[PDB]
Amino acid sequence: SFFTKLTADELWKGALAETGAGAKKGRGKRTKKKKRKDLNRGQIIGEGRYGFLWPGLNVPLMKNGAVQTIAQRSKEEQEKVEADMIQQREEWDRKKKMKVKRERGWSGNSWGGISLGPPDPGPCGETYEDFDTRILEVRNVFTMTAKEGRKKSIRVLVAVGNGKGAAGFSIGKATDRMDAFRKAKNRAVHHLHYIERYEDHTIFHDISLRFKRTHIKMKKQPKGYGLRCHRAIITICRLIGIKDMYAKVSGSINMLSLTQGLFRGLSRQETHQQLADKKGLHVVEIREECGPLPIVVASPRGPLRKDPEPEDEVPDVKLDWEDVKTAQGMKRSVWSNLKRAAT
Amino acid sequence: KNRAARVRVSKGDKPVTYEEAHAPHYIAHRKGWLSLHTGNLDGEDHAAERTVEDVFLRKFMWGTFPGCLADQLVLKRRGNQLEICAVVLRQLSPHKYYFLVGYSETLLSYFYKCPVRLHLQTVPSKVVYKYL
Amino acid sequence: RQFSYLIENMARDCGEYAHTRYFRGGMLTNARLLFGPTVRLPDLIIFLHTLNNIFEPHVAVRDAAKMNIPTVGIVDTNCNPCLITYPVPGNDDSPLAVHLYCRLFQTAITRAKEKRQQVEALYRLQGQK
Amino acid sequence: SRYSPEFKDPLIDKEYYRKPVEELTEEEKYVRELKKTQLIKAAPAGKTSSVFEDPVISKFTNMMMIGGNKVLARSLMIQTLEAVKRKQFEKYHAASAEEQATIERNPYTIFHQALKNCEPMIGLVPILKGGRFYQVPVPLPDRRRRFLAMKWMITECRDKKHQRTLMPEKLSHKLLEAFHNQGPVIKRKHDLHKMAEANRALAHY
Amino acid sequence: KVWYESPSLGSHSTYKPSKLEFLMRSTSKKTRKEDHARLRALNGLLYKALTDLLCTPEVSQELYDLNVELSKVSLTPDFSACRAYWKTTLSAEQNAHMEAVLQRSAAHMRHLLMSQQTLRNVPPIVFVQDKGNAALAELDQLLAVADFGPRDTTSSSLCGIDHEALNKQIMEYKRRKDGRKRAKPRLEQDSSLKSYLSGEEVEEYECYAPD
Amino acid sequence: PRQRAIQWGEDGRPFHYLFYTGKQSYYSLMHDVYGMLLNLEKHQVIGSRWLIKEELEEMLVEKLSDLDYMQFIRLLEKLLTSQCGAAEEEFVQRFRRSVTLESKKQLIEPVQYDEQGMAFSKSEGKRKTAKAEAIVYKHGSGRIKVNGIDYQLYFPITQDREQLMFPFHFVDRLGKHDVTCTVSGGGRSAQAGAIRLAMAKALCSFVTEDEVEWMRQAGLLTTDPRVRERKKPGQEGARRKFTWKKR
RNA sequence: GGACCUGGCGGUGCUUCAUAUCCCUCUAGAGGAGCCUGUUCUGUAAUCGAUAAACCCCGAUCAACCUCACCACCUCUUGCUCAGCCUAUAUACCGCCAUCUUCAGCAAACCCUGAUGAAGGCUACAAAGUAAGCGCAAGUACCCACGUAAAGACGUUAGGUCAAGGUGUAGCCCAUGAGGUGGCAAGAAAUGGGCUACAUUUUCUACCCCAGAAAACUACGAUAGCCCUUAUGAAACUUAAGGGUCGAAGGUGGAUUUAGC
Ligand SMILES: [K+]
Ligand SMILES: [K+]
Ligand SMILES: [K+]
Ligand SMILES: [K+]
Ligand SMILES: [K+]
Ligand SMILES: [K+]
Ligand SMILES: [Mg+2]
Ligand SMILES: [Mg+2]
Ligand SMILES: [Mg+2]
Ligand SMILES: [Mg+2]
Ligand SMILES: [Mg+2]
Ligand SMILES: [Mg+2]
Ligand SMILES: [Mg+2]
Ligand SMILES: [Mg+2]
Ligand SMILES: [Mg+2]
Ligand SMILES: [Mg+2]
Ligand SMILES: [Mg+2]
Ligand SMILES: [Mg+2]
Ligand SMILES: [Mg+2]
Ligand SMILES: [Mg+2]
Ligand SMILES: [Mg+2]
Ligand SMILES: [Mg+2]
Ligand SMILES: [Mg+2]
Ligand SMILES: [Mg+2]
Ligand SMILES: [Mg+2]
Ligand SMILES: [Mg+2]
Repeated sequence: SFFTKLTADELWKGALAETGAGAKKGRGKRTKKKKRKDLNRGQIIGEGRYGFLWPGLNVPLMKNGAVQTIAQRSKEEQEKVEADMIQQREEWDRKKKMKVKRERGWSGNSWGGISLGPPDPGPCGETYEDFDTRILEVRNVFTMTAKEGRKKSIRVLVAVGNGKGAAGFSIGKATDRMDAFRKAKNRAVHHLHYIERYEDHTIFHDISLRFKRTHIKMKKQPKGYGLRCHRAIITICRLIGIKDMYAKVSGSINMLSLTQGLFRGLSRQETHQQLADKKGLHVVEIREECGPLPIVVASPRGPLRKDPEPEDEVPDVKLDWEDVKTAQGMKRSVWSNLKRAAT
Repeated sequence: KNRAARVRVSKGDKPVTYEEAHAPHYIAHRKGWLSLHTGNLDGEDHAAERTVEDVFLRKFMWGTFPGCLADQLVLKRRGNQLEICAVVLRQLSPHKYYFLVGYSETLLSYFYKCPVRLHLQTVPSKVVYKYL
Repeated sequence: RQFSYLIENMARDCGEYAHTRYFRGGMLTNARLLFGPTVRLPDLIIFLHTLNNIFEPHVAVRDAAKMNIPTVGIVDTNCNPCLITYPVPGNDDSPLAVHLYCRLFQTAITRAKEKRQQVEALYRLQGQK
Repeated sequence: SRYSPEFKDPLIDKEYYRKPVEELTEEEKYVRELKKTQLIKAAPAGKTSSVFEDPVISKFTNMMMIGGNKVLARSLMIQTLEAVKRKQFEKYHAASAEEQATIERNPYTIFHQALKNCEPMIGLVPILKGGRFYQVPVPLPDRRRRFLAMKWMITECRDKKHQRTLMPEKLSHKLLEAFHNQGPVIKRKHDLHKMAEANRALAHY
Repeated sequence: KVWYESPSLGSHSTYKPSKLEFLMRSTSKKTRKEDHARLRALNGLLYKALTDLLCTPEVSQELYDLNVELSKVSLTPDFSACRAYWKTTLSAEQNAHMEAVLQRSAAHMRHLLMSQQTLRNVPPIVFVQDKGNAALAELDQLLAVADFGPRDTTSSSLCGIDHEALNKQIMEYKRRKDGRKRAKPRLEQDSSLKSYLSGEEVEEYECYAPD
Repeated sequence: PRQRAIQWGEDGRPFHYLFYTGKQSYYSLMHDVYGMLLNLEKHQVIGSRWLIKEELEEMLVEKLSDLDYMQFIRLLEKLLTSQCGAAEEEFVQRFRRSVTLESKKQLIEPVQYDEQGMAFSKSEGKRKTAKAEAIVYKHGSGRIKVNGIDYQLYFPITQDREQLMFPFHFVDRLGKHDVTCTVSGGGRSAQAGAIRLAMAKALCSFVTEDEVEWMRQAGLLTTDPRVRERKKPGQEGARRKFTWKKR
């Protein structure tokens, strides 16, 4: 019956079944999903199976200065049109099938390590093209609710940085994973730390700190050492601009504790100029590749002390057994100093 | 909960027209009727035939002007004249709108045996009353 | 509130701004939403009292630092000056103390505005000739 | 109600209006100037300013009305008042000059005194204690005392024990019985009071 | 602090129990955890104040002789009224004397309570009567006056089943005779990243009389 | 809708010194009122109401809370109790909106004259579906004609006659006026009520003003709005529901 | 396994509440009788769906044929249709709804607190919240500004409906489709709802309220049973109306329970 026919929108809303108890709680999963297709896309007004040529609708109205008359394509001429539409339909299906693959993160199914692009431009014509965003954690949080039972939300941790010392991180929360990405990355750009870098490649000194139960021990390293650190630290260090560092994470390996523990330690590092100003002495760098040449890296801006720094015969500094065990050749690990890809 | 002819609240990104935004209880209060004829007045006949004709004319024009209609049809009957007033978009070339007006008016005049006129009002885009 | 009226008049007289009322959450940290994307925030916030009525730090002290706004503040012996850029230890309760502060700031602000006009005017007259 | 809360109930009393101004107090003067600004409900069809109006009998008539049949309810009432008066005129003419002084012939005086002799001072309430029900005595408000007196009188006359006796003969006979502190309805009062005395121990609840 | 909580952030706030404060309050506002505490303890203070006035002869000689005992004293949260309860006496005759003196004393007592500047704003005290079952004595007042007049079906239900109906039912018949696994929600698998890592590819001038 | 103007210029400086409050118009008003109360100290109903919050929210062109409205009103009342002068009185009247009090006094029908010169009044009354029109003559013997019939023949029910008596009895005018009324619709009781209202309205032309106010306060001049309620679908009656089936 | 958070639950505390409303109070009912009607069960060769509140004179504002989707028998195969399917799945759905709702909350985008933990964000003499939009509200309909309607978001019960229609998925295609003829739908019982009663405030007649009779085995009481006529129809022991005959249970209904301001 002609009167029982419906519109395309009605037919797709029913067939897709996007509203319903199946889609409310994700009670139904979709390895095979009906996909909406626009069936009016490649259709031309006036074109039908019979192949009639209507002047002014599907063919030009005037030809050679005279009005065209009703005509019909030959059976052969119409087969070509039909075949051409099928090929054009498969070409469109293949153009959509040809989608550029995006690089993976720490693993194929992991979100961690994936770039989200620069933060969105602020309302007042503000732009952050110089900043890159990296995901550090994507979690599904399940909230028990008074009336709706277990609901599913997304908590995202992302870090931003420009590669020149300015970096920050923020948590994002939303029901949708892509809204959480927007919240986290946009908020992080307003909570940027500045991290001082020695020679724009490493930290100024060894940093060992604890944040809650996460211990992070970082070592200053020379050029060419690379980033031999927890994969999350590697991600953050590329955003800050540190190229050479060793780091070891102990205790709880909690991503959030690690991120803010890492940023707390890197933001409280004393530069060489601050050391010279604090002690009013020269800072002299001795490099074995340069032999005994003394390289003054920092000199005090104020007066220069005349009294040498007291030489305590034995320092009362606390040592790490892991560092000492390594220097004494008593550290045996099959996993240490393994060959890995450039980081 | 009532469902009939109610566009449901969403995230604020769904544009609805004036007609779509008003549930049935607003008919004759905030929105008028899309067809005007005498068949539903007291003491008048042939309401069934006018109703079937209206259902056909709405489907006919939907498929005759595919993707061009920007709102529901307004059907007016005076005597034996049938006036179809449609708000359409400005995407199709004017030649195609004149062809379909001549084609539709003639075909409908012979189908229902009455003088039929089609009045097209073009808009650059669908007129948005609110974003639900 | 003993000095709300006095402070609001001092601000109007010097050509500046006063907020002596309940401070709503986000006036500074969410100003673009509350006022508009083109809203200009204060370049200097002067606290004549750094505590709210429940004897806690005024929320604007924390929020001023968040927005990188320098703060001047009278800090009594029960106040916290850590986040105040230019703290001024002094009595904030006595009417004589508060009145003095308003005269000094009002006078300092008014003198600087007249100095700015004098210099500009001189710089223009000399420029033409 | 189709009356907005602004509508005040009508006061139907001729005397209240003819009262001179001088007799009025400053409080009563304010109420009178106030009502001139208030909305007044239309007087119900039941009550009028007639000098023969009796609110108690009008209430007893409504408690006897079945299915909105006021005509029949009013007819039964007036037939009862005539039956009481005729029974007393017969008792009056047959009595001696000395006894005649003690015989009441007004049916309104008998009707009111008959009901007042049936009003229960104290009543009982069913209370629940430890999964077990025990009645508790309580004082009765004035509205409840007058209601129970009417309901017991109307209930007794509707009892099936009376066989083929018309209501005006049943009710008239019960009113004159109660008028003399005799009858089943008076016993119901006495028994209600008697049951209260037994349950005095449970009055702490 | 103790198990009794005293961590309130606004612990320095000045408690203001007055009738005007109730009107100038957010309707959304609901009583906080330690907000009842001040009410529970302020009502107890009123009990202390009233009890001393009763036992001291200086306040009133009539009141002192009565030796009234307060059963309960609970102020209202509205700040409009105060509820005070005194224990009734056996003799209804004595009850009338106590209530009469207390009714007239209350007015002066309120002023005496204003002498305590800490509780200067005292709402009018409502000297309710309770603890003596005043109704029970009230009932006896009517009981003596009252006129008493001249003084002189199936055991199946007990069984718990309708044995009769079932017996008929069988007799009528005789007349004719003759689980699944549920996956952990956290482990539910998603394909959003695969669609992301596969790729997301959803992918002017105007003229009169154009050509 | 009225649009708030820009609150700052090109340099970005707000125009009003209370801009950063977010309620500059409201707090500028409180600031002006608080200042006036101070100056007074240094120096020393029926027809009007306070404007509502929705009217204050338009004078200020801002959004206000309910407590914001109260605090402003509490401050104005505190200004009336003081010895406010003329300058302090024009200001308060800006926030006093006159409350129009409707007259409850009954409108009196005109007194007409017939061909024979007898004065009479005419009115109408409605009760339920009954509609009555009554002609009350200034002088008469107490005759009442209902559709040409003697009232006791038209109204054999004594309660319907008591309703006709009520208007005349209440004003002590039994046996002083002749009435000829016509009534249609409704039942016997509804028709008697409509005639009662029609006669009372017409009778008001022949009584003193004080008597007309006494009839009003007795409910004799008010049209009874109590009419039958519609039945609703899904229930037995206008209010009664279908039996809630045993569970 | 420790600590904490949420939800659920508590024969969990306290305070304030419910307005035809949880209890008592007020009025008329149901629960007993007969009948009408639905359901269950049983029965039958002989549909289906609804089926605690939120099913049960419900889809039906309606089944003698038809309707019809059921059973039995017979018949047709490009088939009324560029076929068809009342076949499965309402736990794929659109559409249209129930329910809380006789609710007042939901909520995008931001902001802030908790060390940037799950989480939380109110104080008016105010202490971090601002909030578009939706709902309530307002407005409109009916006889008012009252009342009654209507409206009533998000969400809850994978609630109801594939048999309104449409439709995803799977299935049938000489049959799970189409047509014809006849037939089923009863009551051993149970139960829900309703009707009429048990009478004297009644019964019959006149009248539409000033009447006369009736009034316990010839009273009250069947709208049931049986018989006859009529109406509708092609078809009527069947459906409806009327008449005749018949004159039964019922004597105001335990626990319990419904409605009304
Ligand atoms: K809990
Ligand atoms: K019953
Ligand atoms: K559904
Ligand atoms: K369907
Ligand atoms: K299907
Ligand atoms: K029933
Ligand atoms: Mg893989
Ligand atoms: Mg509904
Ligand atoms: Mg101080
Ligand atoms: Mg009814
Ligand atoms: Mg029954
Ligand atoms: Mg079923
Ligand atoms: Mg089902
Ligand atoms: Mg159910
Ligand atoms: Mg058949
Ligand atoms: Mg059939
Ligand atoms: Mg079939
Ligand atoms: Mg469902
Ligand atoms: Mg209304
Ligand atoms: Mg409704
Ligand atoms: Mg509404
Ligand atoms: Mg289901
Ligand atoms: Mg078949
Ligand atoms: Mg019969
Ligand atoms: Mg026939
Ligand atoms: Mg008989």
